[PDB]
Amino acid sequence: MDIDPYKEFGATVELLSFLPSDFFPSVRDLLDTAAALYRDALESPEHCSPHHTALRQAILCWGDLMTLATWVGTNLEDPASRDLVVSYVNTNVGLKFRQLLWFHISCLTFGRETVLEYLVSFGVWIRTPPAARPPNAPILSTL
Amino acid sequence: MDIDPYKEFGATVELLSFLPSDFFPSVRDLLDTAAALYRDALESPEHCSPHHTALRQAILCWGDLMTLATWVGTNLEDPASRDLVVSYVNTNVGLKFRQLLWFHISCLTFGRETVLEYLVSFGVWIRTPPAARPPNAPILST
Repeated sequence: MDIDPYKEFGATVELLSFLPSDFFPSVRDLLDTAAALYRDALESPEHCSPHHTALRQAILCWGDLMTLATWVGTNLEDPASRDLVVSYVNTNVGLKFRQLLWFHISCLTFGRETVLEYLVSFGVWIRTPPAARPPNAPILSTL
Repeated sequence: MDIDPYKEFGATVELLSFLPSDFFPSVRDLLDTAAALYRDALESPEHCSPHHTALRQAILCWGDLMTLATWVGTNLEDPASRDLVVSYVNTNVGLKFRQLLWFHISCLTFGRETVLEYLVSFGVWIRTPPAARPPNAPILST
């Protein structure tokens, strides 16, 4: 099975990938925001939306990945090995969850169509050579 | 926060962890079942349902844990211990994923409300002294 967590939401991992990694806030800040804005909806007995369903699982999944990453960390004696793992995470699952959390949280905040529009827009912008390609990259906004 | 992944589905962690562990098939069996019965729905662009969405996340989460655990194994252990971290994962959180995968795959196959009454009835069964519980433990079948 090849499942792309974005696809039922109108995007793909490639679409998210156009964005530079430093575009995304830390996982810690994203989780703080999810709490501050959607905690009750997230904890309630209603589906609310497919983003909430998706988000609920991502939040818990990240708790299992940190437990595993902390465990590996304590089981490595060599500080260079630890550093290797942390870099690997940061650049792989860690960025993956930054992207995924940012996406669902932004869809909830701005609306799914607005985020998808922005991602397409940014993807064509970033990929237009410097010469052309206006000075102002696209904006993400409630309007 | 405190999120119970079953609550939007009318269940709780407890309703599940209440059944015996031996009850839940292994992760590998559930994943193969999900592919065999639902691969197309799962890889498709429609939500299909809240169970499909939840099932996709669950499957991708286990895959994230496995990718992380395998990479550590292969690249930071001697070859003979390549599976060390995978094993730690299976032992530490294997059961909790087996319940989650079994619950959505089952609600997809039998319908949620049918799964719920099976869970409720197993708990009622088991909480009855083995004398009015006709060994007919209830089963999820047909």
